[PDB]
Amino acid sequence: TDEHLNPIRENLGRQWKNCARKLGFTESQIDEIDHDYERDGLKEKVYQMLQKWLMREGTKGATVGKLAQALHQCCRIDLLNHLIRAS
Amino acid sequence: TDEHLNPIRENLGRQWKNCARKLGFTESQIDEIDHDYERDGLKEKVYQMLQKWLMREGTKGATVGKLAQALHQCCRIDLLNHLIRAS
Amino acid sequence: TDEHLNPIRENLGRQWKNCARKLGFTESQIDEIDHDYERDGLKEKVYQMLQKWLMREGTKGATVGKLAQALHQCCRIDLLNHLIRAS
Amino acid sequence: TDEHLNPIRENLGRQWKNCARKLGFTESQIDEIDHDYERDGLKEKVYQMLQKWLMREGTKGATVGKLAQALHQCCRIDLLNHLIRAS
Amino acid sequence: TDEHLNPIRENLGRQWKNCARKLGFTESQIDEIDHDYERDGLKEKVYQMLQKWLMREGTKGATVGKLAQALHQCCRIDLLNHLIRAS
Amino acid sequence: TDEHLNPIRENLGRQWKNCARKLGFTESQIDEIDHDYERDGLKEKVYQMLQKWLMREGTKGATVGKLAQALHQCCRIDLLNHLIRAS
Amino acid sequence: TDEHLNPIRENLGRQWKNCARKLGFTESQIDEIDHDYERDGLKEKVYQMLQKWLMREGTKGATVGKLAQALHQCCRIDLLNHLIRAS
Amino acid sequence: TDEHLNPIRENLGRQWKNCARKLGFTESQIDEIDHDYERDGLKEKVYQMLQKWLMREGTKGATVGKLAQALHQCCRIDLLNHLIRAS
Amino acid sequence: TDEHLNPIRENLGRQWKNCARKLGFTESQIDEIDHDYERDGLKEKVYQMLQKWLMREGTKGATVGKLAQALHQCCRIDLLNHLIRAS
Amino acid sequence: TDEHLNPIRENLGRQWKNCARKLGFTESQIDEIDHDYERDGLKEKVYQMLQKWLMREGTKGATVGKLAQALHQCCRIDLLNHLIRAS
Amino acid sequence: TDEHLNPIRENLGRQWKNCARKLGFTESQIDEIDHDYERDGLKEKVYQMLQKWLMREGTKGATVGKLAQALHQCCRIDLLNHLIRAS
Amino acid sequence: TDEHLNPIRENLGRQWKNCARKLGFTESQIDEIDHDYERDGLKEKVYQMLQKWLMREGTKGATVGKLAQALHQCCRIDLLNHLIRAS
Amino acid sequence: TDEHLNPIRENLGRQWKNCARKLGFTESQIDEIDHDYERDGLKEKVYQMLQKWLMREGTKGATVGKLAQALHQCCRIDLLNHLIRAS
Amino acid sequence: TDEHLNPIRENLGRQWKNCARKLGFTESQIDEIDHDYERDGLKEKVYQMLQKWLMREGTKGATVGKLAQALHQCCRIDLLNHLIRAS
Amino acid sequence: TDEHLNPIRENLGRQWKNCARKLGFTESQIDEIDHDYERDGLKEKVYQMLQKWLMREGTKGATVGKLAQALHQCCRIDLLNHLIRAS
Amino acid sequence: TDEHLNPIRENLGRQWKNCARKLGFTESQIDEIDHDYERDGLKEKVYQMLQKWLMREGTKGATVGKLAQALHQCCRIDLLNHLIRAS
Amino acid sequence: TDEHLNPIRENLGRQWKNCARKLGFTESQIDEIDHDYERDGLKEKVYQMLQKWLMREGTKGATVGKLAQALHQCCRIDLLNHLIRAS
Amino acid sequence: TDEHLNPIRENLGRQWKNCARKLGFTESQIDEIDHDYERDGLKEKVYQMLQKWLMREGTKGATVGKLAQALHQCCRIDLLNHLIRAS
Amino acid sequence: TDEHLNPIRENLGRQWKNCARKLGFTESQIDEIDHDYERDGLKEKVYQMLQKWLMREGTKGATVGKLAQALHQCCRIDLLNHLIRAS
Amino acid sequence: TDEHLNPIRENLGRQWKNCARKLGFTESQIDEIDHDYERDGLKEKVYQMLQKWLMREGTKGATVGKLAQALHQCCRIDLLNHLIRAS
Amino acid sequence: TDEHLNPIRENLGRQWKNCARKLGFTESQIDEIDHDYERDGLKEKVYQMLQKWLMREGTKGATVGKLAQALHQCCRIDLLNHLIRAS
Amino acid sequence: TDEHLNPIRENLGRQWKNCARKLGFTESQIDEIDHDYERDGLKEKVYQMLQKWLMREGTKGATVGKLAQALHQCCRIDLLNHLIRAS
Amino acid sequence: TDEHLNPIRENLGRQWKNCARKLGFTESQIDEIDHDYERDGLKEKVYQMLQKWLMREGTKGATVGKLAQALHQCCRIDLLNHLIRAS
Repeated sequence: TDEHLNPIRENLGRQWKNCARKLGFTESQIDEIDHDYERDGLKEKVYQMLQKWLMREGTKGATVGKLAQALHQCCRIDLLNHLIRAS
Repeated sequence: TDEHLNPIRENLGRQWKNCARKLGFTESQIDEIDHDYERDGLKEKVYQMLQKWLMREGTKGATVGKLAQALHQCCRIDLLNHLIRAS
Repeated sequence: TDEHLNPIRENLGRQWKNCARKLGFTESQIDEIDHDYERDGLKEKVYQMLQKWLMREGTKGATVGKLAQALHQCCRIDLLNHLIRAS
Repeated sequence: TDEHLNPIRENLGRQWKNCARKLGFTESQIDEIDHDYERDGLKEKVYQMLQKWLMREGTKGATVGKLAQALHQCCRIDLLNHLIRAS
Repeated sequence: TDEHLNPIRENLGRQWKNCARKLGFTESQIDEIDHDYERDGLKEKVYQMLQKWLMREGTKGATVGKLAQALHQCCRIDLLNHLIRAS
Repeated sequence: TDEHLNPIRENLGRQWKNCARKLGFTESQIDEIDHDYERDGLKEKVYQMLQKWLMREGTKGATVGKLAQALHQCCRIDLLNHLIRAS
Repeated sequence: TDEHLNPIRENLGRQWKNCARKLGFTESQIDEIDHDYERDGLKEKVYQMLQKWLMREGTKGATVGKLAQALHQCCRIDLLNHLIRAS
Repeated sequence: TDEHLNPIRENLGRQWKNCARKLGFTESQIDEIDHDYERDGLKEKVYQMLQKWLMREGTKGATVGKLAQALHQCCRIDLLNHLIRAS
Repeated sequence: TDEHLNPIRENLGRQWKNCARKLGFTESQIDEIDHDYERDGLKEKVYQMLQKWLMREGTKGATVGKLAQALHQCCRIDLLNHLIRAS
Repeated sequence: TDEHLNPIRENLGRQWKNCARKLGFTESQIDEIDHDYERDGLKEKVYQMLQKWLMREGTKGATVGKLAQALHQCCRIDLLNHLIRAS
Repeated sequence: TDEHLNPIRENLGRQWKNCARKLGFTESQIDEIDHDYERDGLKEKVYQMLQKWLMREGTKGATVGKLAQALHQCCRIDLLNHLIRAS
Repeated sequence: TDEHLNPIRENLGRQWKNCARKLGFTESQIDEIDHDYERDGLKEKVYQMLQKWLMREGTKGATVGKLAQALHQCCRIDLLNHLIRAS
Repeated sequence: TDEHLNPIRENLGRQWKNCARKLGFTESQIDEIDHDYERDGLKEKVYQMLQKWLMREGTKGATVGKLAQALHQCCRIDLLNHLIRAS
Repeated sequence: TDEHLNPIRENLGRQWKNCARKLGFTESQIDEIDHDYERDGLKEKVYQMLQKWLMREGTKGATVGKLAQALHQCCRIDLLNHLIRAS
Repeated sequence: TDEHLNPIRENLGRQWKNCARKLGFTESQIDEIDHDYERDGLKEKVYQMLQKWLMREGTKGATVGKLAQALHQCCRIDLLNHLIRAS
Repeated sequence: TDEHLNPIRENLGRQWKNCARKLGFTESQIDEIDHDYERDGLKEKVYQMLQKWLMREGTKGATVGKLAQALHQCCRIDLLNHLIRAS
Repeated sequence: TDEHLNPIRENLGRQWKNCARKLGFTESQIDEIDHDYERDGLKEKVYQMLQKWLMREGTKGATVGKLAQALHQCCRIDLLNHLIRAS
Repeated sequence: TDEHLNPIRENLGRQWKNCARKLGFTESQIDEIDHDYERDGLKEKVYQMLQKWLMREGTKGATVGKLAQALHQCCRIDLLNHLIRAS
Repeated sequence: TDEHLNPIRENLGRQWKNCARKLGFTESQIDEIDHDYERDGLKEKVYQMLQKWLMREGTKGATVGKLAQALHQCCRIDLLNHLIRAS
Repeated sequence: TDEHLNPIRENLGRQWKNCARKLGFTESQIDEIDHDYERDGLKEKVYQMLQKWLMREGTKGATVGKLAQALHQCCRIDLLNHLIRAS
Repeated sequence: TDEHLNPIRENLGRQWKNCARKLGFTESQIDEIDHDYERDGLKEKVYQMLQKWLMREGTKGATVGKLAQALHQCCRIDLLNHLIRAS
Repeated sequence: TDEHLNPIRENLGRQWKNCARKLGFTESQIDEIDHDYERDGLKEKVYQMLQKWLMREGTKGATVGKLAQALHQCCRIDLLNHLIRAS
Repeated sequence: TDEHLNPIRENLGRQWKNCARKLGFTESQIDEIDHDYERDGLKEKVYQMLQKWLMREGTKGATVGKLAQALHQCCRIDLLNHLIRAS
């Protein structure tokens, strides 16, 4: 949902390549995200990384469990931990 | 049907060339879609790509299975996954 | 018959030159259809293309098999595939 | 009426294919409108799209409700929303 | 009657070939109407198409029901729908 | 008069359908003008549109005020504005 | 109004994708705006984003409150805050 | 005059949509200019934009003052500033 | 002469509207050439533009000097420069 | 004389209606020429237009000056300019 | 002969005006062919162009050499090249 | 032959201008192909480019060697290399 | 104002991250400023930090008091203390 | 003049954003220059910045004094100081 | 084949310019690929680089040996080494 | 000649705007080349820039000396230096 | 919270590597913090060490107890002891 | 594999230049890794060093033996020694 | 002022930590000065200590009295005593 | 030649700015190379620096002597010394 | 000149911050030089410091006297003393 | 393990060079440890000496026996003797 | 060679400044090596000193004799004496 993903889009930041690697993105896909949205900035790169993960996983794969696991390996567990448990 | 294809037409977007390649379009056909409907925009290009796939496949080939496979290879499984399973 | 040809006349559209070429029309015949019925529109051009194919082939050549083959090469198999098999 | 349709004819513009699709036009009919009135311009194409919708629907179908629904799906609700409610 | 047919004669226009085809005219009859009254214009062609339909059908066939059906298939239902129901 | 109408006939051009619609021509009348004088060109179509407006309005309706209003709605006010006020 | 929207069109700039996302645009619509008006520049993209928001919302939705909320979430509150309160 | 408008036609260029918006063109009119003269190029689009402004304004509105104001808001004041004051 | 005009007819091309404007054609005359000979193509439009210039100017005006000046302003000086000086 | 009128009869062509209008023919007279000699072709229509001008003007009105003026307004000055001055 | 001219009549097509110009037809003669046989179509126009060339040239001028030269300048050398050399 | 040219017509695509330039087409001829068949699309432009090359070269020039050389310079050697050598 | 902010933009320097943190910027926003304007340098990063603070706060929040407090916590009170009190 | 501006265009470089800010460009205008001409490089961005300054200022504002002041504030006084005083 | 080239298209990425240089592309060709497909992204650029290599080399040059050599010099031997030997 | 210009057309590339500026193209002409041939790519833009320079200069201006000077100022002297002196 | 962590960020200082080791940072993570933020200084390194600890631990691990234990082992108990107990 | 390389990517750290030198990277390649991924940090540099080693060596060279030898010379044998033998 | 602070910057030396402590610097700030400017030397550390004192105190706190008191407690009264009283 | 320049392109590295300065590049040209090819990396910057030197010098200036002198001043004499003398 | 500044650029070294301070650089400008060119090294920082001094001072301020004074205060008088007086 | 090495890291102290020599460190490695971590202190030097011993020895060499022998020769047997036997 | 230089790189150590001075490095070059590679350590400084000596001397100067002389003056003759004579 939009509320379940807005904090991740807004507060992920410079570690988007690591998060993408933990989310199953190949190096070529990270290169495409880095290249296509260079003109729009880092916020666009993070948004498009999350969006392309959603498109790739559909509704069956875009689960909270897999996102939580990916963020835990990425060490960015603050995002989902705050968003879901605090709210 | 119209309900089975409206979300794909409306939400496919910038990846229409990749989806067309996964749907069996030759490079010349993609060039024709890109050239003929440049004056109408990206929405028209996506609509005409889906429409020409339907004309090419008839009713025997325009099956949900082949569209699902093509979207899975295109990595745009969110479209059909949301449309069919969520609704 | 009229029922076997009305959907093709009504839903063929902008690809009438390609369909005519796959139906055995020479370039001069396509020029004559394009020139004579410019004042009546695209619907008249498509109708006259089908009608002139019928006159040229008689009843021995105006078969479902040859029309199906011509539409398959034209990639407009949706027309006959829907009309004959769906109905 | 003429006053209920003049703003739609004058201010619809480049989205006439989408509006026609939401109004029930088949792809062949859109091709005929695009082909026949290419020599007169976009204004003629929009005018003829609205006019052919009126002819197809008669007086029983050319209702404000169906036009409003079609414009809402087309996302061009500004036309009818301004014309009817503002005036 | 004259009042039941004057609006159709006056407001039918460029779609007279399609209306004639839906009214049962063979292609040769449409050719004769197009050829004989080329010197008088489109209004004469439309008038003679309606008149020849009346002569062919007599009083037993020149019914409102068949004309309404033919106009509905021709998509020109505005003519009879306005004339009969509005007045 | 001839001097009050020659610049309009000579310099109206491609917008003759819009001007005819603003002058009270029905769609069928525009179709007849477009069809009858296709063999003579656009200049003949414009001349016959103005001439048929004059015949329809007589001398009581063929006034400068109504022509000025029709040209203003058509956005072709340059014609009459230059002709009458400049000369 | 034109005065209520000119400063937003002129001074929004590189954050148009974020503003569009906060205004309810789907990713496909942002792709269409980015693709269609690439030949005209960033100013055209911003203008068309605002214009398409106006068309989508009509007069009932194109309110100052919703635009203010969208700009506040986009963090571009300077636009409307200066325009409305300063003037 | 021709000398007062030739430099504007020749040297306006890619900013023709902005200049048209500052000259009072609605979005639909800009769409018609962009669509009709796509086959002739940008020079034709600029020429037709200026020409349609002249037709719309007549001789009473096609004044140097309004053109100067429109160019000043468009930020293309070099055109008229050079043409009129330098020569 | 035929030899003095064949290279201009054969090699003028897409810039025929600009050349016609530099040759003294009004916008209505260019509209008539564009409309009448749409069915024959661009070669016919260029041929008829040159031919109508010859008819308008007679033998007293159809001079090499005026054609050279018109081509120089049109920037198509290659035509006459090659034809006359090279041969 | 026959030599002073043969080139005009032979080389006037498709602009005979415009030349007739510039020669003082009413619209009804042009209709009669167009209708009576439809079976003989365009050459007969042009010949009869010139002949009826001669009959109407007698020998006092069938002067070179008035024909030259009429051709100049018709823009077909090539005819008389070549015939009289070149020979 | 009939065999030496049937392929040219059948396969010449839309370039009949250019071929007529290369065959020595004046513009008025092309206008007469275009006007007289508009009711019969393009095939009749091409047939009558060839026939009138034969009548004009007699048997002394209707030679293979001049027809070959005219087709070579017209760029339609496929007609005679195939007909004479292939057969 | 048809089999020797169908793959080139079907799979040439966006590089048709370059292929035409390598095939000896002047810029005006490319402009005519681009302008005349804009209403039919890119497939028609490619088909007409090949067809006009065939007409220009006859049977003596439409050789495999010259087409192979032209495709080699155009860098589209895949077309003929696959068609002739693979089959 | 420009004079109230130019010294801060020009003389803030290496402590821009600390100043941004004291101004309410999240870590992701600082990452975006650091990433987007790496190609332009430190001056651009400082300018964009101040500019984005202004956009975020509007005119109601971009007060001297809050900027003074933020600079005092950042320990860069020399900037505003010199600018406002000295001048 | 071209000589008074070529050294500034050629030797301004990476400080074009600062120079544009000192020349009166708003942040949105700098964003448009940065976005539109990203595909052409830094030289194009600098050229278009100077060109748009010239268009905005006309001939009355594009003075040496204002450019010198803007370069002095930008600290790029070497450009104009060398160009004007050294030469 | 498609299976022999899909991994290279999908996993080549940011080093496409180096791979193109090792594949024999001139700098202008790399510029054309970079410019034409900027609107579609890096994936399209890589796909079109491989496709244009295939067109340039035909079936005689598009060999596994030359691709392997080019990838070895490019240092991207993982692509072909994994694809061919692992599978 | 074709051999004197083919290497320049093939190997000029991304610097076509700079070369056009050094060749005397106004900014509007560069805008027209960039806009008209966006659908065909960079190769078409370079080809049309050279072609329009040739048309503008005729045979008297399209000299090797002026092209060499323009390339020297553009810093692309490799093109002509290699082509003329090496061959 | 911000108040519970500001004194630790501001007053930790040169012992940040020891504190990071007591907080569970691997040597590679300390190397990344030391390397990435060398350009910003020691304050940035300390801030990013605390921030990355917060991201790693989420809200479940970023407890006062674990921070107190880590500071006690680091021997920097003054920070938290003063902050929490004194205030 | 991913499990055979994740500990090396995560725990290599500041000695990446030495490890790259022992892995066969030239000084220029180390410069490119250091320069390209300066904006992403040390983790990205280490990841890209390992990734580029994998691409360079393919599957035939990316063996455990060579990596073990390179780590032994680099003195970072803890990485592979722990990963492979401990697990 | 610069003259009131140059002798202190130049002649303070090894006692900069003591002077900073007497000037109100916390231990963390002294650590940051010692760490950040280790690469530039002791002169840079002293300069940055004085500069950061100036930034912290603004113009209201950077008084001669407080500096004199701080130097007196630091026992470095020679600096200010010589500078102010001797000069 | 390619063999005389490949080692310089491959092994020049981080000193490309110094080498460019010794090769006669102005600071603006180095800024353009640094800015345009930031998205492709250091290898692209070095390649484009060498390529632009070749374009600037042509074949008359791109001599081994000048490159050797430039590398000697740059202190990178290993490149050319190894390449030419060792091989 | 280049010879008057090369020894200063090459032999200034670690004291570039002190020299910049004596040359009138503010602390923010030194921060920008230190930050922007950290990726290129100390040589680039020294070169850019001298270059920015030249740009700031123009030709009127970039005098030998002021540079000599700045170096004398910086205590680096060896540079200019050797360069100018020894040579 | 961490518990088997924490007392050695915490209580080794000033004899770290002797312990490193007994642990197999070359003099250059001791110089690197002394130089790199001079800014962090003696604790960092001892920690990095132990850590680099662990990396060098892996898990096969980082045994208790070799550490005990090295400490016995170093005469610091109190560390391991207390840690292992006392606990 | 690599074997002739690895022991010198690995075992030179803290005396790298003295060795660089004996190898002909100016003080500025030693400052650049000390400054650029401070983030990587002493091993990187020694490696880059040797590497830059190799680049400066090429293959003609990077002789064993000069390195032996430089090491003898540096008093580090153990390096080369052991490496060359012992092995």
